Amino acid sequence: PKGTIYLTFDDGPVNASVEVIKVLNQGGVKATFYFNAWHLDGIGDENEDRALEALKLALDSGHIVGNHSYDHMIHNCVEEFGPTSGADCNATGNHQIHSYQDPVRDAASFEQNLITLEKYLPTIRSYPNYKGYELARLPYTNGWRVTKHFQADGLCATSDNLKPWEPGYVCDPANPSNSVKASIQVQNILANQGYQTHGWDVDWAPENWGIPMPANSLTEAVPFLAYVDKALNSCSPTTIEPINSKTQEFPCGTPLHADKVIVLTHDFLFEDGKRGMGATQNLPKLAEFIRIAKEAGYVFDTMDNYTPRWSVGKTYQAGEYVLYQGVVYKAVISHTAQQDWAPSSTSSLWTNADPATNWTLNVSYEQGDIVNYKGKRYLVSVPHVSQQDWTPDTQNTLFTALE
Amino acid sequence: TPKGTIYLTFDDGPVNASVEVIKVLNQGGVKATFYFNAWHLDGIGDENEDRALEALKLALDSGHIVGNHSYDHMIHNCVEEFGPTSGADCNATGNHQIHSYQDPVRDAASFEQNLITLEKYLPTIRSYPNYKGYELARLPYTNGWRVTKHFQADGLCATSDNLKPWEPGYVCDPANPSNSVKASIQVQNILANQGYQTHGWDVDWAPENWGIPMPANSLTEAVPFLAYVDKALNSCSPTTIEPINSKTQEFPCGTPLHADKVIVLTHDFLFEDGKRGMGATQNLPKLAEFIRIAKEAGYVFDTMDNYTPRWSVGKTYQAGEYVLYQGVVYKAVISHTAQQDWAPSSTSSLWTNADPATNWTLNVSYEQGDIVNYKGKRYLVSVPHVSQQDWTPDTQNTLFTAL
Ligand SMILES: CC(=O)N[C@@H]1[C@@H](O)[C@H](O)[C@@H](CO)O[C@@H]1O
Ligand SMILES: CC(=O)N[C@@H]1[C@@H](O)[C@H](O)[C@@H](CO)O[C@@H]1O
Ligand code: NA
Ligand code: NA
Repeated sequence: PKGTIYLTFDDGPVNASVEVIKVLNQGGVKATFYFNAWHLDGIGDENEDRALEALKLALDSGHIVGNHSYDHMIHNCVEEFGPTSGADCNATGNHQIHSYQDPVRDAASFEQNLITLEKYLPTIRSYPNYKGYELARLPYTNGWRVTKHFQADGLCATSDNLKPWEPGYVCDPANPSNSVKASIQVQNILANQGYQTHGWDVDWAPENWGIPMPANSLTEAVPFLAYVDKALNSCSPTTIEPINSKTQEFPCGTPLHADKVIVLTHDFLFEDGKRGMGATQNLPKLAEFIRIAKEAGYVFDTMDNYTPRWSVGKTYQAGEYVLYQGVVYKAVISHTAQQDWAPSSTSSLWTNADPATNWTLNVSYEQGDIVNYKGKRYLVSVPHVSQQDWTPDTQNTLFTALE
Repeated sequence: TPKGTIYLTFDDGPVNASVEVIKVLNQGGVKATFYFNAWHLDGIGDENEDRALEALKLALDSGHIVGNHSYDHMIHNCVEEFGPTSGADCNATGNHQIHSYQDPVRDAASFEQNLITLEKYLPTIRSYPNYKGYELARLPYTNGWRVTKHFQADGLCATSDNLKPWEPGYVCDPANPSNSVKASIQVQNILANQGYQTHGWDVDWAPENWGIPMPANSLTEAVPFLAYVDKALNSCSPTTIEPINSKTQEFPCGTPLHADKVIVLTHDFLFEDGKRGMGATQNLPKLAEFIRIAKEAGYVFDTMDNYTPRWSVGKTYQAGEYVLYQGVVYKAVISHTAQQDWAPSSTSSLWTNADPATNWTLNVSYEQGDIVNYKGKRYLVSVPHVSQQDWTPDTQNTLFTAL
């Protein structure tokens, strides 16, 4: 394959999701849906009476479900959150303003999302493709928590002052908005709960938002495939437009990102409704894109595999990353994986490389890392692999407590 | 070798009384397990609880294990509508044990809300290895157990649909339990599928007389309570315990994991000078003395994270022995000595997953008649076997029979 494409759909489950899923199924591909469960409560200001049906269909069809937060941070778009808050924020269009405030409350939205999903579909944890507690993506934000050495934020994703299209819009990555700072904290809080978060390389969106029925201008399949070709191995998270979609410090050439393109789009762009005739005009674009992308040599995969699963029989080079039972690991020495030699907290063959900050066992800590342990912060003074006896509060030759 | 292992477990914190309890534990040189209800942090649990957050921090900093007792102790099922006054309202009626469990999905959800609230008031809590809020739980009112695949049992008269156990005409039929009890059984199962273990108790350190105006005063004295512990050692107390609503009728008497162990249940608020009596003045000395004389008698104290012994390299295990590893229960396949690189996992040849859960899972030894959930459907295990990736219930209609 010349590459791997990860189709990722945000903001479902809504009525529009149903036909999208069927197009994916007809195309013989799996995708990842980052869901907001407020649609299940009927307060997300979309056609969403089939929300539960859509959730069931995505899961029964084998697509991966991940976590986009319960309400898409709309509680930060309004004064008091309630059943009309989606409509109100849609009225004002202030989604990108003050999007993140209290990072603790905002992170908690991701856990509430789990509660609501498991309320409406009590059997959801019986699905191996339910990944709501492992894979997340922040609203508005092209941010990444993939490995210890693959993390980067969307430094101008959201704003404190005014929406980005306007004269005088200021974006300083070195001194980001309050909303962006808070969102960075949200990322860290999720990573410490074991989440990975992923941004995107290309955004399948209206070419022109100013025309009537803007959804109709979704990029046609042929030129969209052109965008994907251009993104392939080109660190497009740094070059993408608009500015609020950029990942300024994305680690270009990082090994896990090679030969891969993550596509972001939205289920709601594919319905005939308030944004245009998205079903009529866009379902065929999705279908054709899948076909021509395969013709060109691409294969489609899902985000649970973006970090490849540890696999018995495969030989690994030192430095390579795998995902095993939800945890990221990096090979310590080159070897061939065998049944009893899986990654773990005690394996000599692997170290834990989750994108987290809480002190953890079997991590290869580097000079300058800061970890949290029993409510305090510690600076790593000497590189080493962590172990049970070497806790930060008892190893002053390895850690120094910060103020 | 020690006479046995005692597990001190305190329920219904964190409250003011918890602080001095913790200090006594520390002076006694022991660790305990606190099953907390986080509503006290919100100041609506109708206790003296302005120091709730102080008590939580102290418990964790002191190395005690924090487990999950649900957010509101199911008080939402004691009143028509849950709110800031419900704790008080339920204490007025004394109907805690009636209709205690109703909608098991909502009730289970209270355990996850508990995590949100704990991680709200103490945002650093996940940096404590002794925070086990997402791994260890205990149901309100209920001597019920989800420990391993072959160590689970319910409190079949723990809660009632009408009368309380002491009221005339009250009937307990374990063979046809109350609707409240049936709901609680489903709650146990939901939690198990989220990776929780739940544990009941062997002895309950409580008023010897609830009919006086200061019942806390009659808490069993240290010496006779130690006599209760001796009595409970290896004698299947959960079956013989009184009152009837504290029984675990089908507890697996003699099960190896319970050998030479006694779990003590008590409550932080029994050690308070307050509405229940002079608990701090009279009972803190009882606790302190108990610890001292128990140790003198040859007992050692441990916590519930070790009740199922943690896997440790260099230790020898026998076929059928259980360990806990990274929060997951495993059962040894053959006699062997644990090595660094050979840890229990989903692919190990030396171990099988033996979590007390019902969702289909890799590397589990399934018995005939087991019922597993998979992608929203239920399946009877028709052919006992050890599960593997290629033998999913939806593709294996000889091993499994759809229900
Ligand atoms: C112009 C447009 O389609 N905006 C939508 C908004 O309506 C929606 O509530 C939000 C969360 O789903 O996503 C986007 O910001
Ligand atoms: C008699 C007594 O102390 N009952 C308490 C009740 O007051 C409390 O609200 C509940 C939850 O903490 O636990 C017990 O049922
Ligand atoms: Na993870
Ligand atoms: Na567990």
